[PDB]
Amino acid sequence: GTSVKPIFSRDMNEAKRRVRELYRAWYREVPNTVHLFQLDISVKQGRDKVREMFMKNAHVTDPRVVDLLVIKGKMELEETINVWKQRTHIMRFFHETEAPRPTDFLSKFYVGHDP
Amino acid sequence: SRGEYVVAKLDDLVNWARRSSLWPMTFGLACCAVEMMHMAAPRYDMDRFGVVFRASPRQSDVMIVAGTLTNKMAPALRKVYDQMPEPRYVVSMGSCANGGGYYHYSYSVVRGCDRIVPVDIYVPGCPPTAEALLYGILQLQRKIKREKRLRIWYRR
Amino acid sequence: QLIAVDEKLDITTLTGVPEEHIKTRKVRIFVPARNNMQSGVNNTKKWKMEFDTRERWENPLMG
Amino acid sequence: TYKFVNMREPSMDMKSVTDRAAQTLLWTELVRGLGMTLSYLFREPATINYPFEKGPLSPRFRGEHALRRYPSGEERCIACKLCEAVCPAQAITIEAEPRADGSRRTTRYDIDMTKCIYCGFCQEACPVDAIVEGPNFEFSTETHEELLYNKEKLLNNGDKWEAEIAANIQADYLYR
Amino acid sequence: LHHALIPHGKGGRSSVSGIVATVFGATGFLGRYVVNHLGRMGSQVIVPYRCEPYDTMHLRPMGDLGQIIFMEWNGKDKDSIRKVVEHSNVVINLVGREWETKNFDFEDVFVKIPHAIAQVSKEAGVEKLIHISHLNADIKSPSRYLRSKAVGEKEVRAAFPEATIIKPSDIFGREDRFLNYFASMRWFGGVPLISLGKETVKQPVYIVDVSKGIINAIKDPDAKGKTFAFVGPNRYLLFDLVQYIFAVAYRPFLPYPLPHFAYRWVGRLFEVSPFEPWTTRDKVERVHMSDMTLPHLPGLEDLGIQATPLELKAIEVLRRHRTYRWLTSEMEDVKPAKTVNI
Amino acid sequence: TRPTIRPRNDVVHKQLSAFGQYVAEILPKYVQQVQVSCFNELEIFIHPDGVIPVLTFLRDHTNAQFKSLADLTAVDVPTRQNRFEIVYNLLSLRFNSRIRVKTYTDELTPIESSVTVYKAANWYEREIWDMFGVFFANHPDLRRILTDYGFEGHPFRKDFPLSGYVELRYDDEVKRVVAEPVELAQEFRKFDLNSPWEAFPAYRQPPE
Amino acid sequence: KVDDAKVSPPKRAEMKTSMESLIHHFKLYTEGYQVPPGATYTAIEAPKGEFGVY
Amino acid sequence: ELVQVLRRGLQQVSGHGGLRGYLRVLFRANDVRVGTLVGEDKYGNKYYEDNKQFFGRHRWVIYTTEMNGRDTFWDVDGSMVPPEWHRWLHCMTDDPPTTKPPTARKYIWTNHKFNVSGTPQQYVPYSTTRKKIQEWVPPSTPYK
Amino acid sequence: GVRTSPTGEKVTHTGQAYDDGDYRRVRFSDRQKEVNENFAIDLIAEQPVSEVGSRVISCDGGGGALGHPRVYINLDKETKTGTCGYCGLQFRQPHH
Ligand SMILES: CCCCCCCCCCCCCCCCC[C@@H](O)O[C@H](CO[C@H](O)CCCCCCCCCCCCCCC)COP(=O)(O)OCC[N+](C)(C)C
Ligand SMILES: NC(=O)C1=CN([C@@H]2O[C@H](COP(=O)(O)OP(=O)(O)OC[C@H]3O[C@@H](n4cnc5c(N)ncnc54)[C@H](OP(=O)(O)O)[C@@H]3O)[C@@H](O)[C@H]2O)C=CC1
Ligand code: SF4
Ligand code: SF4
Ligand code: SF4
Ligand SMILES: [Zn+2]
Repeated sequence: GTSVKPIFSRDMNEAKRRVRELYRAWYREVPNTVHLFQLDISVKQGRDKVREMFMKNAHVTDPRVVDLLVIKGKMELEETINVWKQRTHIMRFFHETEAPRPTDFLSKFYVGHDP
Repeated sequence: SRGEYVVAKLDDLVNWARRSSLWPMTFGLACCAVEMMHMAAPRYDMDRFGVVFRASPRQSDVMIVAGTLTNKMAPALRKVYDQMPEPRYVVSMGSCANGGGYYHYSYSVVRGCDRIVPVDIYVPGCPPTAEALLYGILQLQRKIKREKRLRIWYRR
Repeated sequence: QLIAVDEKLDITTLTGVPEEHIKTRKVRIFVPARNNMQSGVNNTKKWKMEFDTRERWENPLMG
Repeated sequence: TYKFVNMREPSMDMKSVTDRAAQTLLWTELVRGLGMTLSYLFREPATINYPFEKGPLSPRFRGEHALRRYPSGEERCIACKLCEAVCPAQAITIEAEPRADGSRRTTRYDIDMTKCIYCGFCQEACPVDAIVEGPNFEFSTETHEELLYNKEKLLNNGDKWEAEIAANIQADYLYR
Repeated sequence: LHHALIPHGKGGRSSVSGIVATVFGATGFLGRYVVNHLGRMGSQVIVPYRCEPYDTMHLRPMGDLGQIIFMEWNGKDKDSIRKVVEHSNVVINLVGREWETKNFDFEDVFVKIPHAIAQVSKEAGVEKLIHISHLNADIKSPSRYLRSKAVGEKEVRAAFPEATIIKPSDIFGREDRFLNYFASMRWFGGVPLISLGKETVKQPVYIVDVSKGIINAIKDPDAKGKTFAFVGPNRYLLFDLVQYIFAVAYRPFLPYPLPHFAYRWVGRLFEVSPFEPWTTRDKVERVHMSDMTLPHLPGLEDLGIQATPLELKAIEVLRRHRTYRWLTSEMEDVKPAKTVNI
Repeated sequence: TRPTIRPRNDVVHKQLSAFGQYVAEILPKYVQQVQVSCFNELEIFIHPDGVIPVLTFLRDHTNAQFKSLADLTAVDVPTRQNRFEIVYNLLSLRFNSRIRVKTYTDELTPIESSVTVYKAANWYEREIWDMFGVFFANHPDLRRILTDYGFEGHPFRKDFPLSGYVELRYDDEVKRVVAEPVELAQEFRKFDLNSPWEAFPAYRQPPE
Repeated sequence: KVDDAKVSPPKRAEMKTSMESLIHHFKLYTEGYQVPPGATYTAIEAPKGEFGVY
Repeated sequence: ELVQVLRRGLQQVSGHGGLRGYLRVLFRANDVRVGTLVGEDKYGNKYYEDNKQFFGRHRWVIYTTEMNGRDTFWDVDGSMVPPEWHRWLHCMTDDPPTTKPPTARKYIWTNHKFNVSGTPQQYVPYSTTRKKIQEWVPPSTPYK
Repeated sequence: GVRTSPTGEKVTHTGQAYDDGDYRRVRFSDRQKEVNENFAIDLIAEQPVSEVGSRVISCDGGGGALGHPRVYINLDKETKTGTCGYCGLQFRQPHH
């Protein structure tokens, strides 16, 4: 029951199909993105970043949430293909100027009060 | 010494030439651009000081940041600043450009253009009057008058 | 058309909140206490959600 | 009640046709515009000789902020924090404590001039005419930090500009 | 720790790191990176400068409000050094010139100035001093640059026994002289190399690696009196290195051997330029001299730094040296050069 | 009561009430509530499914002729199960009148795009997507309009922090503008201004 | 301004002589006046077209 | 006629103190007009008016050549006007300070200062409050 | 009422001066500290006590509408003087 209205997908199978289509599109786009933006990364790095961004949302079990995530990914892809993004926007995915925040207990206890 | 006198005189000549011909980029963001226009208007007539707007960044000497700088717009401001040939100067006009201003605590506003580019003169006001902007421009001229590049090169 | 989703609601992936501010945050749901300096009770009518207090320090300039 | 701006029909008589042909071939209206510019060339320009001449201002003008004193030399501010509460940009920071003689005075009074929108709400809110926006507007700096005013700087501004601030207030306090 | 110098915040721009650092030679190639890394975490940075203040403007956005303080200084004045190191718990020295002027020779910038800095900082109570010398610093090297580096290193150790000494080797970066120096020879048509560069081995290191190593050495409590050697992960023959450099820039590589005396004569001819010389005799000697091997000194990995290979960062320097035809070529299209390791 | 109090207009009130009854009678399938405010403004609360029918009627019926879309926006009320409240403001030049149409949605339920009814809706709908995250079905070109490229989240939501999560600055090492976690030299100072005494008895709620 | 001190601030002479005026000035410049609940769409003929506030 | 305009120019150069004073005013203010001396300032600035000019050009100041410490022959700015003459010069009032002197207080600055930015007298912000948390001071004697 | 700290730094009327070990003094080097000269506490202490023949007096700071809100001060205590909480002026009845 739960009386919900779909966006594009009725069950998860169609959601995974749309996810695979979007992943194909991003995988194909990565080399052109590296060429056009004159990025100093490799195509392997870009595809690894795409895979990591996709794997970030692997735990989702709601087809509507997956549908909205695919819509957002298509927005990002159309934004990259048309060069509406700049090199700064693409490079924001890599966090090159952020110092690595430690995750173990002792370093956190040393640096400050935040958990 | 003769060499020190010569470099001082050449330094003065170059400083006079640069301060007497300051070409701001035709570039405005928000409310402050209206007061910039009124500075260009006949009442104040910045052109009489040798200050002429030019659209192309390559033919400009000064960037007057006149208005709010947002996150979406900051890369464009940085880019047109980088395409200015040197020597180049930046004037931060208004509260929004100086420190964020009314929109300091906003998710989309850069808290001062000096996070993006180096700034030579800060002109307070929301907006500064056209007279205040003229005062800032003449202060920038005085600062250019103070600089000594040839003397520093000679004493190296 | 209805699809009969069986799962609990979860919108974390869509909200855009960094994960550090999703997992390590503790919220308090409470009706705020009446301010003891006044007798009015109009501020004790609604429920409030507020986050756990984090570090505040002194700015080296201007304090 | 409305009027039409472009609903007129040209006259089709031979004289009007010949006049329009003369306008087309001899450029009469272009010479009219040239005459307008030539007329402007012989007028006196509206430019003033800044900085030797200044633009007119008003006693209500809002410029650099200042903290004032009573004629005895005691400060007017009592640290009520009304200006801090009304400030739309949260540009005022205040800390207070009892003075050594028990007076209610500030220990910190900061105005961030790069946050301030120069709206004058603080001086409307002040019940003792302690904080004012003065007449000065030529206070551009070379660094961002020089525009972060503390209590000493504002007190200094008040001592420096009081002669003009009091005269400006005297000419406008009956409108307030 | 003097409560005002207790770390606070999340280590960002508005945070307090507890470091008050005076960075001599901050207006140079390495200085801008060092100051950027210091201002990233919320440090108080004091910048002594003798150049025109315009030449310092690029350092302004590197800190929060009030976190970067510019002061005029003179290398021959000890009162000025005292003035600029009075309130600092860290003093970093990066002063150096690849050529000699009429007012400052190698011994002034590499012996006298470092010794005065170390002595004044020891008098003032500065807790930490970082000094930068060269990997190839030797008392009897053919280059007076490295001889002066060795003498000044001994002087700094004498005047500040608890100083950390860092010995990098041929730093490369966007504003470096190393990669740009080899890429600029295309204007002469051919690349002159002594012995065709087959007798020279180089171990260049990334600029960000050196800056991170300096920052970590500041934050390392046991790195007090240690001496570090900052080197890259790979060693190359000079011929192979220059060939790779020209391959990344997509320029025709036409190397020819030039005898040592002829190259020295060319360096002397270029030395008479009143401006920054294109090359010098000392630069010629340093270019065709193999990088030393010092396995007994702690390296970048002992400071937690994993060295960045030149194959990952060469494009960011050499894409500017390409023509429009090859401007969009990707980084993995160049086939990394051969490394003579062990 | 005379000088400082806003005057009333009962004729406009009666006309708006009669027209609200008219609209409710014509479209019982979607109309849930009709209200006329004390300052003579007419509002119709409808079901989401009737977004396209209702509006079409209000634009095409000879007696409505609301041919102008003045504004379309959203309101966030986190306490409701349906978080978002979609508001259409319409103007009729023929009868010199204004009407408000309200409906509701939540984060995962899309709303029908009304660009086919009003071409003005296009950007408005995009804005609602950008500020609130409400998806509009069958929108010709739906994407961000106001926020920065790559911006995560929807700022106009009530739970979104005022200063956001990231800030921008130029970095000279990577030689570009970078985004980092937000740090404020002076934290925004939250004020608790609500008086503990009731101001308006006419809006008092039952004590539950 | 409207002669209603619970919305519009009193004059400074009244604020410095009357107790009610001082209380109303304090509360108006600290908390501000409360507005009864409700929603409005107000439009004017601004020089660039219809300008509205919801 | 044109001859009267030339005679006006000749009397303008004559009334500026001769030829060298004429050139001094021309190269110092880019203006050679003659006006009634409204007054003189204690720092050397002179204030003139001429009500026949249009509003804006009817009041002006010839700045001093020697301010507090700096040479202001060429380097002048509007910040050098003292507050009373500042009120008169910007037309906030019609009366000069000579005829309507400002009210005297013992805390008003007796020496006007100009804009001191970019100068060793520039304002440097700092916190004016005292320390909030006091740390415990360990005893100076051995514990055993 | 200015006075210098052992470091030679002026002490403001709030009493603030950087400690000996405080690095923040470096902001001051090659420049100056603002330090407003007039101390309001001393200036108000130099004012003479006013004598009035009434138990209750009124103060408004002078200037009428240009002063502070008008307050009433009781003068029944003979061991002290009535002090305005706004202006700082002191009042007393003719005693002894
Ligand atoms: C044969 C020629 C070969 C070279 C060709 C180049 C052209 C020759 C150079 C032209 C010289 C003209 C420049 C002199 C103008 C100075 C004007 C004066 O007013 O400036 C003063 C100060 O002047 C400068 O300090 C010095 C200027 C010149 C210094 C040395 C000149 C040496 C030139 C010799 C030729 C060298 C060429 C070498 C190549 C062959 C202060 O003015 P300023 O404060 O701003 O304005 C304030 C405005 N107010 C007054 C209204 C408030
Ligand atoms: N590949 C490399 O870069 C090699 C660097 N070396 C050492 O690393 C240090 C920094 O390197 P790098 O940044 O590339 O060198 P740079 O030439 O780029 O910068 C030198 C700095 O020292 C200052 N300076 C130089 N001479 C004087 C002087 N006589 N008086 C005052 N200041 C002076 C310069 O200031 P100003 O602008 O006024 O000239 C400048 O700020 C140097 O000590 C160098 O010897 C170590 C191995 C690698
Ligand atoms: S500072 Fe004020 S006037 Fe200038 S752009 Fe910002 S809001 Fe507009
Ligand atoms: S003028 Fe307005 S913005 Fe500025 S401090 Fe006063 S209240 Fe705040
Ligand atoms: S300046 Fe005025 S409003 Fe602000 S705290 Fe002082 S007395 Fe109150
Ligand atoms: Zn009083």
